[PDB]
Amino acid sequence: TTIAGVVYKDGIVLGADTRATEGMVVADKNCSKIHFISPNIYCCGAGTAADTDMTTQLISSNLELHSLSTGRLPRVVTANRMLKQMLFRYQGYIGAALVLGGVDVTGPHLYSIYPHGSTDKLPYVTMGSGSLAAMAVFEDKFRPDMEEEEAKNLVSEAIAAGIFNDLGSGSNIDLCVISKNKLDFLRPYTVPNKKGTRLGRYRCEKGTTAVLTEKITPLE
Amino acid sequence: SRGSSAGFDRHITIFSPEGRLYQVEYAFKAINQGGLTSVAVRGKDCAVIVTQKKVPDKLLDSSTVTHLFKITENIGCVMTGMTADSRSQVQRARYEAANWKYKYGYEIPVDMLCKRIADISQVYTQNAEMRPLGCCMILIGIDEEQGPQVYKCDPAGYYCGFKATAAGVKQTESTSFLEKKVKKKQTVETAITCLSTVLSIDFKPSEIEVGVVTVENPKFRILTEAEIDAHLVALAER
Amino acid sequence: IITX
Amino acid sequence: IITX
Amino acid sequence: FRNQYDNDVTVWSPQGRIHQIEYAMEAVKQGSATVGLKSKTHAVLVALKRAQSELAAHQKKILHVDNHIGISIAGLTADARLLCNFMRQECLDSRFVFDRPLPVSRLVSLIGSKTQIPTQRYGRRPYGVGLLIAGYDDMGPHIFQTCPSANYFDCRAMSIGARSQSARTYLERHMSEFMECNLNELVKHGLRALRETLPAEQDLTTKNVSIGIVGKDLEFTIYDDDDVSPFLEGLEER
Amino acid sequence: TTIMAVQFDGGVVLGADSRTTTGSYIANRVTDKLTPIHDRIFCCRSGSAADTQAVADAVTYQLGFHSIELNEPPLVHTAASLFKEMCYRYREDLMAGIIIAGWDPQEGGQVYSVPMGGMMVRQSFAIGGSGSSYIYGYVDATYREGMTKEECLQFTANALALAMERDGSSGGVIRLAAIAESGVERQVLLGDQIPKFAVATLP
Amino acid sequence: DRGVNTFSPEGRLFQVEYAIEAIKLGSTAIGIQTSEGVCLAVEKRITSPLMEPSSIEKIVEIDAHIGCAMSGLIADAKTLIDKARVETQNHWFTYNETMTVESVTQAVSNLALQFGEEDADPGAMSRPFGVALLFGGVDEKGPQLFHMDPSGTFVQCDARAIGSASEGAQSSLQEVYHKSMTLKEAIKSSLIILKQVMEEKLNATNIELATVQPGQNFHMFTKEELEEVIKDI
Amino acid sequence: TGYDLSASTFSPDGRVFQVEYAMKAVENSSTAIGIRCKDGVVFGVEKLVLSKLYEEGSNKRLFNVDRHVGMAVAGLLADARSLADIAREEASNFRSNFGYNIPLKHLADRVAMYVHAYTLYSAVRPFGCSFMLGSYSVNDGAQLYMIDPSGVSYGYWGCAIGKARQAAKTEIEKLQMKEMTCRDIVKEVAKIIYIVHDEVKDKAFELELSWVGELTNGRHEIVPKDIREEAEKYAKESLK
Amino acid sequence: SIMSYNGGAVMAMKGKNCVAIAADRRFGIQAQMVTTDFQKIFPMGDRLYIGLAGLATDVQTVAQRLKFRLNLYELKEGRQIKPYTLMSMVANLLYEKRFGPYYTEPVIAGLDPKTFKPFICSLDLIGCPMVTDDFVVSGTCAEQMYGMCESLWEPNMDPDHLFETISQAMLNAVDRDAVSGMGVIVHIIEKDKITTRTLKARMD
Amino acid sequence: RGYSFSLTTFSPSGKLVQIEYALAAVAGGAPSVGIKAANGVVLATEKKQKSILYDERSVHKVEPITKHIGLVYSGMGPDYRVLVHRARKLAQQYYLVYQEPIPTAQLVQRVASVMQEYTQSGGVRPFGVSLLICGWNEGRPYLFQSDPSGAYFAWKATAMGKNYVNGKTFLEKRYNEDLELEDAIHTAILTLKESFEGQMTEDNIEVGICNEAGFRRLTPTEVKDYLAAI
Ligand SMILES: [Cl-]
Ligand SMILES: [Cl-]
Ligand SMILES: [Cl-]
Ligand SMILES: [Cl-]
Ligand SMILES: [Cl-]
Ligand SMILES: [Cl-]
Ligand SMILES: [Cl-]
Ligand SMILES: [Cl-]
Ligand SMILES: [Cl-]
Ligand SMILES: [Cl-]
Ligand SMILES: [Cl-]
Ligand SMILES: [Cl-]
Ligand SMILES: [Cl-]
Ligand SMILES: [Cl-]
Ligand SMILES: [Cl-]
Ligand SMILES: [Cl-]
Ligand SMILES: [Cl-]
Ligand SMILES: [Cl-]
Ligand SMILES: [K+]
Ligand SMILES: [K+]
Ligand SMILES: [Mg+2]
Ligand SMILES: [Mg+2]
Repeated sequence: TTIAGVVYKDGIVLGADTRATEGMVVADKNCSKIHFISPNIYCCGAGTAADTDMTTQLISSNLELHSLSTGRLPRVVTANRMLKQMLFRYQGYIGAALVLGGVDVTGPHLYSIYPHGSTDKLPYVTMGSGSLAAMAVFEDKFRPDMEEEEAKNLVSEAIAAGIFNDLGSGSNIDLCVISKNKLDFLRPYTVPNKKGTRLGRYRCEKGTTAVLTEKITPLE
Repeated sequence: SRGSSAGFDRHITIFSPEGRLYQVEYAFKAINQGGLTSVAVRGKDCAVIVTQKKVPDKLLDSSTVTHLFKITENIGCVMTGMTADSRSQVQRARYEAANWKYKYGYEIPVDMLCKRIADISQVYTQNAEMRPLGCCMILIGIDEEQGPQVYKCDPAGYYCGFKATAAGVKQTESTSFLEKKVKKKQTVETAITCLSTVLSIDFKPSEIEVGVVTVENPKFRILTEAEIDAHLVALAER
Repeated sequence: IITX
Repeated sequence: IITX
Repeated sequence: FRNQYDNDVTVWSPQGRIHQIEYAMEAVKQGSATVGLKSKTHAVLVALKRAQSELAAHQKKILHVDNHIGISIAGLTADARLLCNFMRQECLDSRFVFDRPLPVSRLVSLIGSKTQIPTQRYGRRPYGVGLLIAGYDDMGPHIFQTCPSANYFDCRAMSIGARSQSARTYLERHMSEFMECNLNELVKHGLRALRETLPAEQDLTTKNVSIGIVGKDLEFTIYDDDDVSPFLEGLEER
Repeated sequence: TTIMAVQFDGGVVLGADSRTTTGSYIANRVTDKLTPIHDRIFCCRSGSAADTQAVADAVTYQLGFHSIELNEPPLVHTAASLFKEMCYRYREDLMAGIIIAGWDPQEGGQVYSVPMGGMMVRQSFAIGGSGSSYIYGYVDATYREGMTKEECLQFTANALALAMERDGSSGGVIRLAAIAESGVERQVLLGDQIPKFAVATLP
Repeated sequence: DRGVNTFSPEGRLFQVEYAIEAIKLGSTAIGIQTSEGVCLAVEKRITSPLMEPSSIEKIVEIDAHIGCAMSGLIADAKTLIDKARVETQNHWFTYNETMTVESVTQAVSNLALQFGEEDADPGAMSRPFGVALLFGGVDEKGPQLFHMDPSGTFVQCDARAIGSASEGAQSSLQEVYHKSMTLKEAIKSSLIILKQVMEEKLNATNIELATVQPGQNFHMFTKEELEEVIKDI
Repeated sequence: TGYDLSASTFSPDGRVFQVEYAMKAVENSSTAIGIRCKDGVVFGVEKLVLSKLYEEGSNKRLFNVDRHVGMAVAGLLADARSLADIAREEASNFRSNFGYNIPLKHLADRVAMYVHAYTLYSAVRPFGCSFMLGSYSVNDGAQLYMIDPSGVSYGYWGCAIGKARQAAKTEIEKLQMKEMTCRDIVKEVAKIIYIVHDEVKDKAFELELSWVGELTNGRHEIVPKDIREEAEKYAKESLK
Repeated sequence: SIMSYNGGAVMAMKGKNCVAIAADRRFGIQAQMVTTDFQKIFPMGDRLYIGLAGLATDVQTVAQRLKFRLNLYELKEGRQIKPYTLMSMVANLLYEKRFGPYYTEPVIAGLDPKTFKPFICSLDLIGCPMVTDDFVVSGTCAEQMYGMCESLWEPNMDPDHLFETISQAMLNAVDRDAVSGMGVIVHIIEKDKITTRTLKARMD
Repeated sequence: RGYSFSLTTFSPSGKLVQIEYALAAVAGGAPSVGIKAANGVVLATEKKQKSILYDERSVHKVEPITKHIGLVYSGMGPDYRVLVHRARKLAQQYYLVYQEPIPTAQLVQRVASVMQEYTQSGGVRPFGVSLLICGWNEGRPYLFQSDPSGAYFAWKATAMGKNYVNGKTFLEKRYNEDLELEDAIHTAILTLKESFEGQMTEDNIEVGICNEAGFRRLTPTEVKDYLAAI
């Protein structure tokens, strides 16, 4: 996994690759790592897949409760607190490494959140096995107050760096762009890897597989 | 029906035949036992709370006689009703607000704090083993989007936001005064004029307490005796 | 356990 | 883990 | 005026009384009499033992608590044992922790704390027993008195139980003599006070007197039956 | 991490480096290790980032509620005590080396160390974190009784610059804060602003 | 309506006083303590000739050296008897010695007043026990008889009757008893007294007798042994 | 009125009669007074002697609840002692958690909420006691608070509780206590107790006196025997 | 390894208006075959099946406890459960055991009971769900199965071509794994019918 | 702990009078209306908004539970807030397990089940509210009522609170099955006008609608528009 986030002039750009592994085998080629938290907050997930899925879902759900009650748009600091306090409670046994980004009444905010419950509030972050590749791109090229298309280029370049240099990362690049006026959930943003074209025909004709037993059970 | 009664519907919070809760109604009567009235009003720039300050003794340390309380740095309240009940409800509000800030990373909005206290009060209207608190809480604070806010909750667990409101012995007369005034298209001067009218007292600076929050200065502030006198003298010279 |  |  | 206020220990009456406590106190008033008194060097307990029939043995009225403390009982026996066992345990705990005797005033405070608790909780009841407590510690001899109300008293001397007012009157008459009495004189006084509680026909005998003694040179010791004979003869009066 | 705090007459100076590490990767180059607990009470954090953040959030909550109840500014010794209680009680489950420093009207400028294990001791000045090993000598030789505020800031920036030079686990920018009756003044020394001392190349 | 731990104006617990009134509805039981042992005699009170008389059990063995005679609401007695049995065996387990009669009675009596409706762990006791007990046995203090009632008060007695006719029976016991009385005399005496006070004609089926002696373990009398004693009538 | 059996039941006029009845237990009790002055707080109690068989010092109605805090009680004594234990524990826990001596106002507010909690439920009854808490320190000055069975807490310059409450107050009001020292006020406390004592209805009382101020270095202590006796004599001869 | 103790393999595969699910039939304890007709694929509805490879005890327990939850859902709701909703139900069940999980990795194959749209997914042993448009595999020979599926599967296959493909992927995959095989069973799920076949297959 | 015994019990004639008396609280509450159009649902309610001093937008009677489900009530407001909170909480519990928004009927069942608890559990009284619950799922609108007993009914149209029995007969001679939502909103507001007294503004009635797009309150300016005609 490579996930990443950037604060630009008018918002956040989040990014992620789409590979999921079981050991050193790819289980899923097009898995979605950018999670809905609220309409104005998203969260990229790296680490134990079930933990990132169940952790983001639970917090999103509690924020919907929260915002249902307050009648207000939720804040990024609230998502950050809820996540970090839960992760801290579980002492690192919930293996969720998160890039939390959104826009609220106090502007754009971006946090990285670690399995043990520490968080860092920063203008660019990366997480996952490809995070040093992605971070190298950010240190080389990030400037403050980038325009939207610059920020999107930079994030997709950072994910690509992870995709190609980390055996843990692969397949597509997904982005999410969040501003005061807009949410663009771009899945896929880029498809830099394509399965090679199938050269031979293996046309297995009917009867090729021998059958011992058959039962037809009709339905209505 | 019309004041009917079966069983223990006057002793505990079960329904009377009309579907009333006499015990809740009686908790409202307990608010007036204190003999005091409180008034709150909001404008575009600030929110104000003013209450009576009776110090019949003089062996009292009058600095400890107050019905104004800081809940957070930016939320004030005036309590009306039974004193110990009121102090308990203030402690609860402080805890709820502090706890909110710890869990969510921003200050509790005034409407939510009022709602939470109201929701807690509701439990005492449905569970038979305890009484409602015989007190009424009025909250003030600045909201970032909505402006200055005054909120009130009561022993029934009703709560609401207000342009202006009142509590205690002359609540109905204060409501009438404020209605007549707000019908047309100075917030501290309205609050102390309302209170002085309904009581017919014409105050000294040591006979009332004033608390404020402003858009400029959202920290809850209790006025000094001198600061109150400035407003009293400015009103006396029309 | 699948990882990302 | 992550230290200062 | 009474009947709805007298069944629950949690119900204050309209005169600011708790009838269940007062009723518990009657349990001790109807117990047989016991006397407690002290000198500079010793604390003595003296007790009348009620025999149910002619062939019954007489009820034990004096109980060992620790080497330095014993008690005389009046009221419900079962409550006496429960409290005596509580006292025994507090004394063992103190020796386990500190390797020294629990001071008598501290033990008595623990009784007060303990016995107060059920006087304030619904469905519980007061302890229906009063104790005279004889002890010796760094502050010398002690006679304490404990009540169903959870109050307790530090006494020069005391009597509780039936017709104990007579014993109290004797004790008041001679208390100025007590502090400088030798042990024999002090017991003689205790026995004389106890003897006042008896119908004029009746006498103190070895069947009905129990004696308890603690002091500077002497662990708490109980004298019954043939062991009281030395103290009775004796026998000043008439 | 390197952290430091110094008492002067009227206030305190606090300082930290800005490095957060996992192994020898730098997860944050511009970390802010000087966290506000109240209006005029800061803690400097070393050890586990998760632990010191969670503990600092909890003490902030405890102290804020305490302060509203009493309706007075909190004592620095009370902030230190709350840190001590939590760090001592949970010493087997926490990795946290804390300096608490600030100002209150009663005792003025104060510095308290709560090192791992959760003892508490008041000091003229305190240092902590991995990098502090490399500056014990320096601060022992340089510290003077009666330093002004500006002298305390200079002393602090020097010491941290030296530790950061040698400790792989410290580095980045120096963050300073001064706390006095009048309030809190924060600043960053970065790049050429960080005190420089020659590598001792050969004659 | 009032709680189970309410005191009366006279300073007594209503439930305990009412439980004592239940004892007067039970059959008469007699205990006598002599220097040669203690005997326990009890009216069975047969209510129908279809009822099997041996299936009424109002004297029971606590341990080899201790018997117990009961009167009142007998079902209530079971948990008290079981507690006495279990305590004596625990005492044996821990100390390798026989528990004294006094100590057994004391242990059982500490269950008295442990009822109530708001401290209450399980559904614990709601009311007192409607039972009186005579513990008769032998220990190092010699032969011994103790009485216990629903109050939790217990006491040593040279002789004692309990149940419906106990005032009358107790009167006859003060008359016949002396300190130097033999066991076989005490046996006769208690049957003489039971004969007086029973509503039914006394016989070998509608009473029970048991003894405990320094020499000999707890012993329930057989039909044949009862008939022998009944002859003198 | 009707209506008066449970602290969980309001009367139709909005009263809690069980609390009002508890207050009556306090107003049946003999009188205790507290006076705050320039440099501390003094307490005095009219301690009725119900037998000559009791020891001089039995049934104290003055307690140390922390080394810097005194407690003065009226009402049902067992309830008051239990409240003294609660106060003691609150001060003890405060020091363990926050690492300094509990401020009097905060201790008063905490114990008061404990008292208040027993005014809401059928499950428990209200405390049948009122108590004053007094302290002194160089930073916070002299402070005197009073709590009643409803759980209301206020700070006072002068205060009285028990059966001669109003009589005591009108004598206390005649003192300019703000300008007086503890060494002077003891005599005036003793004096007031003697004025309000009904020597015909209830003969024989002991005077119980305690203080906390500069002169005790912020420690709550019994007034020394020789000073008490001078105050007793001054009060006695002031009456005749 | 816990997952190799009983062995076994399941896969599912998507077609044009149909799905297939398949499983080996061996129940063994390490080297020893005990039985050659062990059920690993269980009905969860007329057109919705779950296949469970892994530790045999938990294959059965998960199937049974999932059924418990499913039957209650269907009685309480108006209706037959949707494929996606069954996945979330299984996910929830396995994640409850996050810190002591069931040792099984299910695959789900079915048609939506209203639309008849094909659905397949798998989940890891703590309930991470994984939906695909082609195929899913699970068991001791997952790499073998991936090899066969990546090379043979094509889009839009009809019931007869889908049957041949899933059968060939299973038979050849399990023939390279010591602890899977002793028979293969295949279910083809169509709108109007269920076709269940056992294959001629190596028994070594 | 609390009182452990029931406070609603059966009377000799087989009635649970505490529930009947909770129904009376509902009947004395402000009027509410629900109409199920072919393509949507409308909920409308009167605000018992006396004083000009009230901030009308500060508390709402028409509340969202989920993106697709909405509530209104008649009876005691604070009781209603308890049930709004539970409904919301229940909707999320469902969502976490099934990853599908809760069907309206399932939410109503779970909320009704809580209301049943308060007719039997120890030391409590029933809720003095009836709820009207609207929602859209399976491409189809739903309107439900849940009463203080925990009984629930599916309605095409209904009324509750003061003067409901007339409200029901007003709708009985005025709803058809083939009715559009915007027409249904008009008749919802006319139903409230039957039992009003006071003259209607947009600040003293509240309207929610529910359709394929989800549930939402109408804004004051939208209500103003419909009130032109009425
Ligand atoms: Cl945060
Ligand atoms: Cl990763
Ligand atoms: Cl007695
Ligand atoms: Cl007794
Ligand atoms: Cl008393
Ligand atoms: Cl007495
Ligand atoms: Cl760095
Ligand atoms: Cl950090
Ligand atoms: Cl906080
Ligand atoms: Cl350290
Ligand atoms: Cl350190
Ligand atoms: Cl460190
Ligand atoms: Cl009897
Ligand atoms: Cl299950
Ligand atoms: Cl389920
Ligand atoms: Cl109950
Ligand atoms: Cl809510
Ligand atoms: Cl809405
Ligand atoms: K209630
Ligand atoms: K470095
Ligand atoms: Mg840890
Ligand atoms: Mg094979």
